[PDB]
Amino acid sequence: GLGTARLQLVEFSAFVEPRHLFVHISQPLESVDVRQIYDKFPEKKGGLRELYDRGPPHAFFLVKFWADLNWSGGFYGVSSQYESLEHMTLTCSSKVCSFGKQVVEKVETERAQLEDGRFVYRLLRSPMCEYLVNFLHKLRQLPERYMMNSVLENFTILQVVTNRDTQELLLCTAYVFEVSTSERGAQHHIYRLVR
Amino acid sequence: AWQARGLGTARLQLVEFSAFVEPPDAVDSYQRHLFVHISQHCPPPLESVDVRQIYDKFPEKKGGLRELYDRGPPHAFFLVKFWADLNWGGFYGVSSQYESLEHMTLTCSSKVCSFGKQVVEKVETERAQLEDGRFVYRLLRSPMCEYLVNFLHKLRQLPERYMMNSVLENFTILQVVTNRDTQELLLCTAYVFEVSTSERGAQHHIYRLVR
Ligand SMILES: *CCC(=O)Nc1cccc(Nc2cccc(OCCCCC)c2)c1
Ligand SMILES: *C(=O)CCCCCCCCCCCCC
Repeated sequence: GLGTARLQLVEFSAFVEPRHLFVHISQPLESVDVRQIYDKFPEKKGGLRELYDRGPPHAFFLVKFWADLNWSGGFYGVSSQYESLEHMTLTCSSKVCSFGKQVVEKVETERAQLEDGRFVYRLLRSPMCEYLVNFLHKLRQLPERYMMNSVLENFTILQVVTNRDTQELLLCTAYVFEVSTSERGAQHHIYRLVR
Repeated sequence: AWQARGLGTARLQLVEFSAFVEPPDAVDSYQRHLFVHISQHCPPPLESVDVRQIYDKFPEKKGGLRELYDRGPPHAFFLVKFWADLNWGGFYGVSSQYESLEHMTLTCSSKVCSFGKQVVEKVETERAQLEDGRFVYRLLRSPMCEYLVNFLHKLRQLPERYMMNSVLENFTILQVVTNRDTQELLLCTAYVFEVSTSERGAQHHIYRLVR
């Protein structure tokens, strides 16, 4: 699963409704060397290189998305649902990167809620960046999915989830993107990152 | 009249804004340099500028001035013209404080734009802190992201003020403060820039954006 003893992703969708899901995770994982994807994110402070060093290594995951772009709007949303057995306040940083430069950093806070003898963190129907909405509307124009893939090889997201009070890193997920077909809806493959 | 006297509405007032750098020496004898600074501690109607005149200086489609102005409310839109002081490996930071009569979760987006295209964007949320009968939203000492720090380091090495001014002619910043829960826009500030002259520190002029 995508998670640690301390925090687990329970669900993630980005979608549009005027529900079409561009990407959806509902909840022995393969390994990939983090060195392979250093040049996908900025090398300054808050870079994958210097984040993995600080540890803990077991908290770093890669998610590859085959996004469904078959659907001017519209409400454009992200929904995330995390859970834990300990009571925490989360800070969720999302850095949208184009050619390894950060073009958007979005910083959210979510306080734990008690539900069925576990703590849930609901960041539901958060409005998508104006930048992603515009990018999506242009991406959908492209005549060929090989062109959509060419444009996405340079487009990445890094989401760092911290224990607010302690600053302890809990989850670091790198996201990479291609496009799926219609008959073959959104798909993903979650990997663990190792050095 | 109900025309703004400062940068704020009845729902949300800027208290203080500043971009600064603290030299490494700051730990020994404290000092900070203000690139720009707005203080509305203790206060005539503001002047008006037609938002159409600056459309092409900001991004387009979703979250471009024209669409933001279209969604409204029209009284929440301001233009700040900064004369930045560029005469100073330190700490580059941004501090903002807003006040409200009501309890809200604010979302704050800052969009750095070059020739009118979005380049770099920072989005933060701040929950209300209830103090002396009113709520305060404090976003103090946000690290300046590395694009603005590289930009400042380059701009300051230019041989001539007129060249700094020509570069800054195509450098703008759009700030949208929304009620995170309801999505209603509270405050939209467009920033245009020039250099000030070494002996004059940072200065600013605030305008109402009209149409
Ligand atoms: C570098 C991207 C980023 O994070 N920018 C950022 C972050 C928080 C707040 C702001 N706002 C802002 C608004 C007006 C002026 C500012 O700096 C002035 C320096 C430029 C003078 C030439 C910053 C931006
Ligand atoms: C910006 O508003 C922050 C959003 C951060 C999470 C985005 C998750 C991925 C978006 C899915 C759509 C991309 C398909 C190419």
